[PDB]
Amino acid sequence: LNTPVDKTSNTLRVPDILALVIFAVVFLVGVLGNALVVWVTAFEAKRTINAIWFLNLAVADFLSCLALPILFTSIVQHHHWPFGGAACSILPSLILLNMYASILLLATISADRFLLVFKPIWCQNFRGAGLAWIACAVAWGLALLLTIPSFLYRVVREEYFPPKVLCGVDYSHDKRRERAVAIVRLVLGFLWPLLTLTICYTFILLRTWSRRATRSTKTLKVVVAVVASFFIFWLPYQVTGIMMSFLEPSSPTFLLLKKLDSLCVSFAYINCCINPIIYVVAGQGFQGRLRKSL
Amino acid sequence: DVQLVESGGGLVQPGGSRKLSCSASGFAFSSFGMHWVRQAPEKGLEWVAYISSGSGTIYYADTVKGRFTISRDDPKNTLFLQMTSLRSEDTAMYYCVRSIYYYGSSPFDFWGQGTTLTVSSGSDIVMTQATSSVPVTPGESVSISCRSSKSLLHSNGNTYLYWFLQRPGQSPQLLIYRMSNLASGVPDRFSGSGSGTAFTLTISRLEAEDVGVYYCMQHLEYTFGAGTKLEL
Amino acid sequence: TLQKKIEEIAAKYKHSVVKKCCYDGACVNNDETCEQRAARISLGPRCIKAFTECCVVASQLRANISHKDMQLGR
Amino acid sequence: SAEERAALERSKAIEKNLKEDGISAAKDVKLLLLGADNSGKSTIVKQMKTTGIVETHFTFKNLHFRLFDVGGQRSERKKWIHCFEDVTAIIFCVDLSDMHESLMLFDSICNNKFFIDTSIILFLNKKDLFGEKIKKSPLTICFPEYTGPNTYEDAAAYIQAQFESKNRSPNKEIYCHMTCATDTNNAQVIFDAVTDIIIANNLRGCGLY
Amino acid sequence: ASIAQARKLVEQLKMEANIDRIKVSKAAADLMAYCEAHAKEDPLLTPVPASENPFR
Amino acid sequence: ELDQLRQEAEQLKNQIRDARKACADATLSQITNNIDPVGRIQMRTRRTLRGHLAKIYAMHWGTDSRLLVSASQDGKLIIWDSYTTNKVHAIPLRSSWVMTCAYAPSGNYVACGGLDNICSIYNLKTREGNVRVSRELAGHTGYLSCCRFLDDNQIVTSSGDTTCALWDIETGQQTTTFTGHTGDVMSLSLAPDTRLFVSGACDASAKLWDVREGMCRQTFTGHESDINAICFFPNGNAFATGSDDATCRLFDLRADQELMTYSHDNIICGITSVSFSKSGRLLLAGYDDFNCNVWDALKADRAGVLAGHDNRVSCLGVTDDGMAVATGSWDSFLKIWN
Repeated sequence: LNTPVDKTSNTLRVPDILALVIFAVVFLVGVLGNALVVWVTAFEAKRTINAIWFLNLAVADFLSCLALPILFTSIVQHHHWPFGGAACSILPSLILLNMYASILLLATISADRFLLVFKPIWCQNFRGAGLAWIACAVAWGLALLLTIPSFLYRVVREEYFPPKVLCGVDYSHDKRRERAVAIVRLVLGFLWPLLTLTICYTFILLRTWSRRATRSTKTLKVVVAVVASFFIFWLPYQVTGIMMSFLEPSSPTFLLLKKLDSLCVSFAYINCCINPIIYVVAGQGFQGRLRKSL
Repeated sequence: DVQLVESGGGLVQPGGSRKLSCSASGFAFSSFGMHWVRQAPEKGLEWVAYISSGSGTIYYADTVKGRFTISRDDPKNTLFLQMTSLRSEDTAMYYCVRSIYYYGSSPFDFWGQGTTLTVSSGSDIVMTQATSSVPVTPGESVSISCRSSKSLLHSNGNTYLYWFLQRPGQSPQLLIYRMSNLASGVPDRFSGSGSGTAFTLTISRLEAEDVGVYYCMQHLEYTFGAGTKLEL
Repeated sequence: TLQKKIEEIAAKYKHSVVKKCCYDGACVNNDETCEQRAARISLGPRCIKAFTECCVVASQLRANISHKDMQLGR
Repeated sequence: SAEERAALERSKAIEKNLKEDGISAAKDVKLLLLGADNSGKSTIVKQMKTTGIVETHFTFKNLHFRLFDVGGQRSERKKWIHCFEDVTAIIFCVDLSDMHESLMLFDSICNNKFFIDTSIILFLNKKDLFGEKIKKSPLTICFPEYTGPNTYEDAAAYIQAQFESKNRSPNKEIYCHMTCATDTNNAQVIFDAVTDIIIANNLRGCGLY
Repeated sequence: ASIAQARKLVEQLKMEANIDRIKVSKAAADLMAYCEAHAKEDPLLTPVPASENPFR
Repeated sequence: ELDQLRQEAEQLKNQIRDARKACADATLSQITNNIDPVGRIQMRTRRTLRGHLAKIYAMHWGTDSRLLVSASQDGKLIIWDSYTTNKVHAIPLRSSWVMTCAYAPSGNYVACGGLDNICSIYNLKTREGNVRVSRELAGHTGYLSCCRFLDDNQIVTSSGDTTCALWDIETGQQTTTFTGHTGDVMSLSLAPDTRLFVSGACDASAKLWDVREGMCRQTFTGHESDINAICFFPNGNAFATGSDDATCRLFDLRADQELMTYSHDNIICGITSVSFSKSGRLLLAGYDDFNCNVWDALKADRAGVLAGHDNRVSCLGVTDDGMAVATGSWDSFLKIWN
């Protein structure tokens, strides 16, 4: 007798399916990939400074990827959240911790490359495991500071008709606080990283291709591989975030966004997919190690 | 010319505190552990403290834990024992000692001169000797023995026992380490052997220079035996 | 509020069909103006009235609750 | 374990000291000062202000050079040149008072499999007497193949081309320089080539190569 | 004069000529008999017992 | 005239070649058909001594078959307790270019040298507690390629000036200087009896020098190119040589000629060092191609491969107890195998 026809109802259809399959792709690559990168950067490396950054990036991406069963189920379970209110206050916070750790690690890798190509003599005073670890720790600290708003304002609410219970946010229940959250999240999580990558790699190319024998064309190929993919994948997620935070809680615009947000997230995760691949393929010194792993 | 020398003794009122100091020279202090072993004015030796190489590890005697603390300052080639809340049992001559731990090394290879700390009236490895004295004659062969509460033969094959000789008014000296190996200077007249918990040292063609007290020691777990006094 | 108000309003109806009709029509989903969506629901006039009233109050509740359903990735 | 825990502790102190020495030795930059006899090898280091190797070293604004003169001791080069693989650059230098054994030495070093990807700095030393030489005699006596004039620029460019043409691989670079014993310029060019080289190697470590 | 070192080579070659030569069969016998005699004391040339291995 | 005595030299060389052929009634390669192989060797790294950070060039076991010495480009001569992997000492070298290790038969002394022409000797057992220079054995004109102790007081050196020497460590003068290679000497090996030692040079000529009378008792010239490794067979009558000819050969001091060639068609890679197992049955040689091979000296087939290095397997030694072989490498990790 439970024909759901009243008002509106649907099966697992809607482009949510495309978001789901994008998550599937990123999960397959990230259970692979980042796993390989962490294995090599730890076992065959970590005595070498330039493996510290890639270890941290790979582990952050790896944890973000192991977060995908949660998001995938939250999709296919129509956002039902079984776990308690503290779980709603914590897990959906540590997930953003891992994601913004990835982003800030890309930013600091870019700044490290910038110092390695603009302060080369002085890196043989700076460069050493200590400062690399300090920078990675600061990246994680920034990721926690950008997670805190979910570490405070998360709440659980209910429908009461089925057992349907879901996890969301109550920004003082009825007041303008969401804007500060979304604004600082946009800036520090996507734009400041985007500027860091673009500025530093543009400077790298404009000094890498000055003298001969550094004009290898691979610096430009890899700089493009990083910046283009970063922009392409993170821009939808971030613009949708700021928009859904500012835009009113209803009307066709916000409804359309509630239809597209899942894809926006599944599309941002393509950066977690590509972050290991780019350095697996470009860092061709790894090839022997990678083949020897099996 | 190795030197282990200590200063800071004398009289201290019971319940007080005093800092014994060890000021070494003639060797790479930083490479060595140090123990501030002590001896009662009419009795046997006793362990006190342990400062490791580079001050990375430390232990104390149960009869002094917390009360007595040791500190090493490598750039000055010095080790310290800070003793607090002195008891009558703390009266003793304190010997700084030397040790190095690596394959084939000889711990306790050198010993200090001794500082007389005196105060007025106010789950362990014990070592025992079957004899407190034995009459000996020059040119004869003397066979010392001692027995400890547990087997000192570790898994790695070493039996961790050491043999010391003390002459009157003289610093103690190492003869044998790990029960088979002669020290770098002990004459070949002396030679140790043993097994299980029964442990011996043999001195053949005893010269007058070999008269004294033959304290044995364990080193498997971080003490001295009672020692037998050979009589000329 | 919502659960008690919806239960009490549904209690007004003396058939299992109307009970279902409100209890499921109450769905607080954000499809716009269910009063127009009623044109697309096949039911008796009694259920249509029940659906419209039940849904209008449920939509008022969903509007005033002011809870934002962030989808766990943000 | 028995008190051999102390043995492991001293082992850990020794290993930590080895690492602390390593991360203090890799800061210095390694250079091999190959070249023919009396080419000026000693001169460049002297302006920097013996039967076997000599490994003079110096610093130049926050970079410390280990500058090995392996050529003072004579034996089959294939038995001791291979030690210096992983040196950042060869400081090959040439004297033009001659001489083709220097050309042959360069044709060996710049082609050597142990220096295939190792840059080379070629100091054409004592240009002053090279100008005197061509002023007093035709260059043909040194190079029968030469058809250019005996004017300084053309002859110098010709001999420079002769040397750099012996390169068999495009990846390396030959930073040829006509020092003429100019004070402190040779050190500057060594530094600039080395800065390029270590930017290259930093960039190659990052996976950008 | 340069002839001296050639004379030295001649003398050295004559000294080697005066050296004794056993037949190679005897040397081969020496080596193979040595191997068959000492195999038991070479746990590389013959497989080590697992528990006796010092690096076990 | 020079032509007459050169003709005499040619005649003498022809005559000794003829006599050497006359001694060649057989060769082990054709006698060995009567015996079976040892089967496949598959030794695996029971330890790895991962302390070095730049190209271990040489290593040598102590007499107790448990300690090591290892010289590397790093500038450290760190000596190992093989069992526990502990760096029991780490001697800061004078020069990083050391190609030679020697660990004295008593264990008291270690010596090291290389492109500096000097065989520096380190006293380990100082009462002062740290390893220290006993002697700077200066006096060679070329680089040093190998060192071996006869006893704590006299050491034998091989150098690139085509001379070996035997020193008095107590005064630092060569009690005997050995000359008569045309090339330069790459390797050296005292006999077990300590009475005679062989050396090999890049002129492909290996020879046995008696230490008391410095005369070469036999010159061996089977190789096509530079001898790079030397080691005595455990019985002290035969010795084997490795060369940049990408092959090794076995020589006998009483038959005064070659017996086996250790070559396979696919190994175009030079030989960096050689050593024998305790029974002499197994000849272990480190190749340039990132691995060592272990080969039945009596059969010359590759009994097994001990690959597992990131670079050249630059040095190799076998314990006196015959229970381990070390293989240093330019990867700086000293594998210990059994």
